[PDB]
Amino acid sequence: HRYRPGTVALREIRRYQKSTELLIRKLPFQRLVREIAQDFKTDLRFQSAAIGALQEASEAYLVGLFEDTNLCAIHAKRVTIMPKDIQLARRIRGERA
Amino acid sequence: HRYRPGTVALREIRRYQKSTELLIRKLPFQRLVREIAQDFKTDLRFQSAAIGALQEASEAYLVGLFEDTNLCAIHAKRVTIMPKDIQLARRIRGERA
Amino acid sequence: TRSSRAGLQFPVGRVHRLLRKGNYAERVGAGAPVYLAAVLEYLTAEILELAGNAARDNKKTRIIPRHLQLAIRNDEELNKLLGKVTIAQGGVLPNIQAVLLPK
Amino acid sequence: AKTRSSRAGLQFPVGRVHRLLRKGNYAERVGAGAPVYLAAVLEYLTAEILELAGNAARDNKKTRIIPRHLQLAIRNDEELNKLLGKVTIAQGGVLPNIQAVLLPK
Amino acid sequence: SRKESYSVYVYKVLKQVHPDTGISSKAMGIMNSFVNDIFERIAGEASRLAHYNKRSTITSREIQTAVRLLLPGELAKHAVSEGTKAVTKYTSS
Amino acid sequence: SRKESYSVYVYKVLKQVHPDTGISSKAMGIMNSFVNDIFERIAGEASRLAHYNKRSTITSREIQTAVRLLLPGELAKHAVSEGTKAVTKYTSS
Amino acid sequence: KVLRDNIQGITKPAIRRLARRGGVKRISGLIYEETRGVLKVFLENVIRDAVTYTEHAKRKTVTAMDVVYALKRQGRTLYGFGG
Amino acid sequence: NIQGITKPAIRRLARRGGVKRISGLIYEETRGVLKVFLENVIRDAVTYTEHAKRKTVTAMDVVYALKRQGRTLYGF
DNA sequence: GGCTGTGTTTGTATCAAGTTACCTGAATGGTAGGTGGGGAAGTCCAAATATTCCTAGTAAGACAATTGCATTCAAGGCCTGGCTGGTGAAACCTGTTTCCTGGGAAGGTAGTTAGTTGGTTTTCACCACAGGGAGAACCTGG
DNA sequence: CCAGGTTCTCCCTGTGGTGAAAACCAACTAACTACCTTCCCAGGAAACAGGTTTCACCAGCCAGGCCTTGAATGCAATTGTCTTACTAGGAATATTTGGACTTCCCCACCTACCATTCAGGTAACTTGATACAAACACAGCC
Ligand SMILES: [Mn+2]
Repeated sequence: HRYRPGTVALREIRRYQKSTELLIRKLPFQRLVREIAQDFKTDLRFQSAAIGALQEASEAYLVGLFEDTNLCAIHAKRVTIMPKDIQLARRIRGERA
Repeated sequence: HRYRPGTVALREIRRYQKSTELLIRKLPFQRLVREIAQDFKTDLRFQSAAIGALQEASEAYLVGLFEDTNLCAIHAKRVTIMPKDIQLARRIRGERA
Repeated sequence: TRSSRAGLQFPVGRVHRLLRKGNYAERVGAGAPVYLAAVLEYLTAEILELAGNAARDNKKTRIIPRHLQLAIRNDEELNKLLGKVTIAQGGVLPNIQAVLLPK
Repeated sequence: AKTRSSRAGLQFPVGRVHRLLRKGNYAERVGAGAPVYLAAVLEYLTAEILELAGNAARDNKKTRIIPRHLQLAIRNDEELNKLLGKVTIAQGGVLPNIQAVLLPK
Repeated sequence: SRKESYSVYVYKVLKQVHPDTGISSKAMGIMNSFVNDIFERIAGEASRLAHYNKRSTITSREIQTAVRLLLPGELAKHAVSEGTKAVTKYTSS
Repeated sequence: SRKESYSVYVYKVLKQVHPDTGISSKAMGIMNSFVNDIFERIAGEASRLAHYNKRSTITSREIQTAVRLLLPGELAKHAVSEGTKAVTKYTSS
Repeated sequence: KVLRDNIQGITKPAIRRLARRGGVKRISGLIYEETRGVLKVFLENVIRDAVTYTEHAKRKTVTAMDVVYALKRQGRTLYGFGG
Repeated sequence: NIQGITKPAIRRLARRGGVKRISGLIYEETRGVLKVFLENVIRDAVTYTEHAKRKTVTAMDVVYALKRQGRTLYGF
């Protein structure tokens, strides 16, 4: 059979709030970090724990951003986030001018 | 003859963005600050310039808060502001009382 | 021994050295580092108290950073002290907004 | 050249800055050209701000500079606003700015 | 070389407050960085308090005012009480 | 007593950049607090940079790295250029 | 002398003019009281800090530099009063 | 490259934040902001590593750069 | 088209810079000196690069059902202005309280040596929790 | 209410992370000494609260009214959900190579000190940018 849409989403919300593992795959993130790092200075090497620290910081930053985005979306009587919500949250925090 | 709703607000917006005097009367603000100062410690004296500095800072804080509240209210397809907007803006700022 | 003489646990001589070798003033008077060590002892005692309670409520006996995260983010005053703090392997509280849940 | 600013061709007092760096307990000791470099940095920043301040001042037909012009020159630029986004200028005011949907038709 | 930490003292405090609660290495590293963070905050604030009044000595009074500034209400009250008890216990000995 | 300020130097810089622009006292006080603020930021950051590498001397390199950290891009580039010119002009004399 | 009933010293046209400077057109009637509450919270987290400096140097008079240091600690730097 | 941030992966992050239903155009948005968040950190961290005249970014450089941002990280 | 506000010069008077003579104290200058910092070589630790493989996550394609969105209308809740009285504000005299300066005494605190005791390090047993698989049961669509 | 599907719990096996213990060694305390910021005491005076007056500008109140908000609704359409192929990351492992780190050794260089000096805070005299008042042109608004 089939589930109604939204039920297993709440199941997934409980599932991912319950556990505390990493969620972004490691090697694409590492290639992204090295690819950005090429432009500021060439010939750079990384301790792996530094790449882990960057992954932790990026994950926590995006999680807080999605929570505040969800609050903005619930304010306007909708249940689906939109890019103007992300822009609103980043404006009110004062990240982008 | 009577003005229409819409024009007088724009005139006041242009005036009070043009000029930079203060907007809160000095004596009730002074009574309020001296009241709250008495609430912590008895028998405290103020230089007048410190009271002026407090008035400048609190005016700046309230003006910035209303700007962010206006952005939040314009986001929700409305023109009137409501206290839900202030509460949401103070949550997104992070200063949650 | 200064820590026994004050009846404390944090090493007074180490904190006294670290106030010397940190360039904070000209001279450090005594009575300061014992006061500081007592403050740190009280804070660590508070956090380990709440962490042990949260660990016992999940049928475990060692402490993982999930326990520390749930211990900090439940108490109000430690949450206001540590709002700018990211803990590794931490996670969040189980939090559900109201209008999400169906009928 | 008697003074050290004359030896470097600057305007800020290098001896004063060196005195502050020694008696602000920022280190155990201070190198030679460090207050020179720092005085240069301060002079460039001060000139960069006062130039745009004077331009915004003469854009309203006034001769002196009052803090409203400093407010308008800081906020109308971009780099200074990224630098000074946590500062309230006394007697400041805001930019003349109205949102788009508020204007009637 | 030989790096300095606080883990043995954390063990002593833990066994004073709980008999049978273990602790992993990760939690120990977090608590070590936590202690270093709070000590850095309080030492910096005490330094600025000593510098503001043109004084050149850190005493217990500056740390008492710094702890009263940084920590919120109930924690500040209990911390001032604990530190006062510790100072009296050291001084009477 | 006798308080220390920077107003005469602000006059000199203003007359180098503009012949006929006056300035009130309030703007002078704002610029004085501004100079003290930036000097405090740079000195604190240079102190932490000297402390991080177990070094015990502030040189020009630490201030160059601090100015490269605090200021944004174009201002940092122009400031490093100005300071380098000033160091060379002082050293050759 | 006891002191009470001063939070209504901030009046409706004052908050009206403040919202007019921010660029707000239409205001509900329920903003006003609410705004007062926010202001009160703000003053606590200045004055509670400020007098502590005044309590540290053993004084009875809160100067201007103490307010400037309190605001500098809160994360809102103020210029134009020294410091 | 930048497409290594995978389309179902991002969903998981939004499911940790408690978001129930997501649009599509968030995806092309989300690769932007994250990229900007790296462009402030690494630019600082490299500036530490050139200061010590070394050629390898260690963990304490990332920790110091995050501390200057205000996003303080423990554990390391 | 009539009512209105913002802007364009004219002129004062005035209070707020600007200019100039003077008294201090912070800056400058040559010389020990020791000390912090640059260079040089090993070595050992530690990131980079090939390989394979196999598995678990990912890409894509259809399909409904649920949510976003434009419309429409009622009502209400907030803009507007006229007028009364009501309190802020400016000025001036008065007491008196706290701050700053100044001198003298002092207890506290760096500074050196000597003796020793607690703080690290390696290896060693073993128990709390991973894994799983099975049962049970609560949960959600039909 | 009924069928099935994911989730909670129980029990067995295994383990490697963790508490424990013996040996190593640099930090901690005690005792004595110089000396030095800091505590205490008294006064001059600047400033702060207090009060009063007279005015002058603005806050409250109440009625009119009309435009914003909000609930109900139909309709389009974008997104969750399920299934199938496929493809690239995780992990071990070996190779290798450049690089941080540490042991020693040599050289610039900042600090301290003291005699010399000039430029810079301070006060009195002088001019002038501008708020203010007031009349008139333009722009625009309904
Ligand atoms: Mn009271």
